[PDB]
Amino acid sequence: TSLPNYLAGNGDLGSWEPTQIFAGEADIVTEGGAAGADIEIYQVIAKNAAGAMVPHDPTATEVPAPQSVAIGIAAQPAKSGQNVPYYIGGVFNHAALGWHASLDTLAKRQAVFDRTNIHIGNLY
Amino acid sequence: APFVAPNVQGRVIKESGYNTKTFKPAYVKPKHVIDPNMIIPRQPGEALGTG
Repeated sequence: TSLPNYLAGNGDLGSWEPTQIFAGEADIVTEGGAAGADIEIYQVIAKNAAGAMVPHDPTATEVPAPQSVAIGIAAQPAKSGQNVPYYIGGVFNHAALGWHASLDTLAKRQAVFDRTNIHIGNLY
Repeated sequence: APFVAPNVQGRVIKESGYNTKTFKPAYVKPKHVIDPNMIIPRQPGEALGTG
């Protein structure tokens, strides 16, 4: 905070590469609701049994628990108890989004949104 | 107004509806019958004897 630096050095300022979210032109529908767990931007998020948004979690249990069915794509980050705005409809780059583990390949990342207004696909 | 992250679409605000009232007036009918019995008797101002 106080001393300057006198030694010579390289100007390695930073780097930036766009996060292209959209891969299509379906209708971009958005909702908002309370969050049950810490949620990052463009994370894929389900709704827990209490109706609060939660990061999507396939294989959450002898019966699939409601965290296991994705419902939208968080549009801004939020901590537990806070309101999350999130997308429900649109065509989304599968690479921009945040995904669970083992939900690796695009063949799975589409199967998670096989019917809703959300479709997920490559960029060229 | 609602705070809305600039990403998302925005909230739909509602409105409220009006109301009305209606009144009929009442009706009033005083009347008097004027007998000779009421015209004849002396009225206070009149003198004594020859009213």
